[PDB]
Amino acid sequence: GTDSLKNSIEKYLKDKKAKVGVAVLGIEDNFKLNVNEKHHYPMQSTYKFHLALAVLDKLDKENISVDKKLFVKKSDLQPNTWSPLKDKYPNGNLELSFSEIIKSTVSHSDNNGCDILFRFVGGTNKVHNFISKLGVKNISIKATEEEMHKAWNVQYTNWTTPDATVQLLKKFYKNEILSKNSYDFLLNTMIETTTGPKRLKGLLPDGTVVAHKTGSSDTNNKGITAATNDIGIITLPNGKHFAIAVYVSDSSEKSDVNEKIIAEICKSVWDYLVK
Amino acid sequence: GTDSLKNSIEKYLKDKKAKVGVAVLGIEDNFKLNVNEKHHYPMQSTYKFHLALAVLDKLDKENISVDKKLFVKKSDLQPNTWSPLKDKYPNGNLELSFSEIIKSTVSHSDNNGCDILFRFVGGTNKVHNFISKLGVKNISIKATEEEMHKAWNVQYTNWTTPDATVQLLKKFYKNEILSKNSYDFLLNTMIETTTGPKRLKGLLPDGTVVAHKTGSSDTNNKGITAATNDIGIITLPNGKHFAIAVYVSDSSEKSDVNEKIIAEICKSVWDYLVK
Ligand SMILES: [Cl-]
Ligand SMILES: [Cl-]
Ligand SMILES: [Cl-]
Ligand SMILES: [Cl-]
Ligand code: NA
Ligand code: NA
Ligand code: NA
Ligand code: NA
Ligand code: NA
Ligand code: NA
Ligand code: NA
Ligand code: NA
Ligand code: NA
Ligand code: NA
Ligand code: NA
Ligand code: NA
Ligand code: NA
Ligand code: NA
Ligand code: NA
Ligand code: NA
Ligand code: NA
Ligand code: NA
Ligand code: NA
Ligand code: NA
Ligand code: NA
Ligand code: NA
Ligand code: NA
Ligand code: NA
Ligand code: NA
Ligand code: NA
Ligand code: NA
Ligand code: NA
Ligand code: NA
Ligand code: NA
Repeated sequence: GTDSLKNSIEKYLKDKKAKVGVAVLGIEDNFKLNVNEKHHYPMQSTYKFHLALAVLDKLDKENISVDKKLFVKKSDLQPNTWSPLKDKYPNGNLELSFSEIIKSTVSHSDNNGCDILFRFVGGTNKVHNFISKLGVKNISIKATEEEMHKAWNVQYTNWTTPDATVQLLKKFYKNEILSKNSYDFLLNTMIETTTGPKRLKGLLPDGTVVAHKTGSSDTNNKGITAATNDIGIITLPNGKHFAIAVYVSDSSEKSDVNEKIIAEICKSVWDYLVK
Repeated sequence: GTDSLKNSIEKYLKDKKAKVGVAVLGIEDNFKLNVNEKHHYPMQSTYKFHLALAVLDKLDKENISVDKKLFVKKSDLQPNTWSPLKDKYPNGNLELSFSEIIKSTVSHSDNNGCDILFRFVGGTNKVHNFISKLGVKNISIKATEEEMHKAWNVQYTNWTTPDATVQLLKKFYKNEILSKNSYDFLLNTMIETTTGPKRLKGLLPDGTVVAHKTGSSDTNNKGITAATNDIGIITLPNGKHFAIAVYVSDSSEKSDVNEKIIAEICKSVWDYLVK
């Protein structure tokens, strides 16, 4: 049962030198599991999901096609930051569709796409408020990728509880937030994600559908990796779904271990729910 | 003349809120210009040139083909760092040639490729020593990309004077360091660079050959961008060449201005040498 699954996860965590938050919520059925859920975990890129929700809601409500294009200045494409968009368009100064920018920001975790979209939607506060008004408490959106890059502690201002995340994922998956077509688009984009293949997906059967968004910090001079995260919705063999969010925070472990913590926890949940 | 060109550059710098180092050295002819050259400027990615020299020298001396392959672990491909290699191979755990890795590291400034190559060649000290033994003083190579990312000041341990850079570029261009074939390869790789198209290249005639390597820091909480750099060898219309290195350091200016400082300085030099 759920209590025994929870105990297994807690036992697994006993020798990991990290603070690990876990939440799970069934979509169709009533399953719920939380571990270490009352802490505030740094989100890193996982908040590009929240951002995409706010952007697609604005495009919906204002009747703006996702095929309309922003002018992306070269200055919008900062160097020495993770950015597949910048490598694809190294001169910048070009027109890119909201669709193209959202796909890169979500599926490929583009840091420059993220900030382009924050500027479009009206800033971090707009997104913070948007999420809060969906009725999901315990999420804080305060800093852009550029801002996070300026100073180590700024990432902690973009925080969440793990149960907030899965509450939000469930509202999403049930298409309670967006238009049908914007929902379909963001869901496809989340399944198309290419980052974190050894996180939630890592130990699940080949071809399992995992609609997800990763997040990753750097490491400080004390050996601490603030955030190694993955959040998403997984399709079970009988077509039902569960939302899961894992935050491996403030870790002294190497990256292979941090990813494996996510993969193993997810595999434990999968095995329980398929049984 | 050179003195008047120097005075023009110094006048140009008077209203820029940055500390800007410049050096120029003719390759075939005896031209020399230095501005603010006695400071120690953070290199950032420009030291991937030095790294490539050390790597290609090792491959030469040990008789290892550039087509031989390293196993690149997924852990070698860190997240949330600039890395076209990681976006191309998001699962990692694959065999990649030295050639492929060097091209990505130099032409596309890959941060993970850089560290893969530092590990191959035997670490930062090996590269530091290699450069020092070419007879070029005033270069310090101390920290990998991973190390720089851990703490703001670590980038300053990877420092250079601008005149050291052009001395090294000239030894290179005259094929005094490597085998003919490794020289040809690295030169092609430097012309193929796609980063910094609005730096040294920015205001030169379309199609000008510029074999170069950029470097870029992030910005801190005080608004300072430690490094915005570009170094290379430029072909004049009569087929002769000059080496140039520009380091825009500790800048309070926005990125468009920092890039423009490089472009304008280079254009001033170009205009003088073509006349
Ligand atoms: Cl592409
Ligand atoms: Cl929705
Ligand atoms: Cl490619
Ligand atoms: Cl050479
Ligand atoms: Na369910
Ligand atoms: Na439920
Ligand atoms: Na609990
Ligand atoms: Na909670
Ligand atoms: Na376009
Ligand atoms: Na994309
Ligand atoms: Na950015
Ligand atoms: Na909230
Ligand atoms: Na931060
Ligand atoms: Na909560
Ligand atoms: Na995926
Ligand atoms: Na994936
Ligand atoms: Na995953
Ligand atoms: Na720890
Ligand atoms: Na760590
Ligand atoms: Na010359
Ligand atoms: Na000279
Ligand atoms: Na001088
Ligand atoms: Na000097
Ligand atoms: Na290969
Ligand atoms: Na490449
Ligand atoms: Na790296
Ligand atoms: Na030296
Ligand atoms: Na640094
Ligand atoms: Na020197
Ligand atoms: Na180039
Ligand atoms: Na270029
Ligand atoms: Na350039
Ligand atoms: Na300054
Ligand atoms: Na600045």
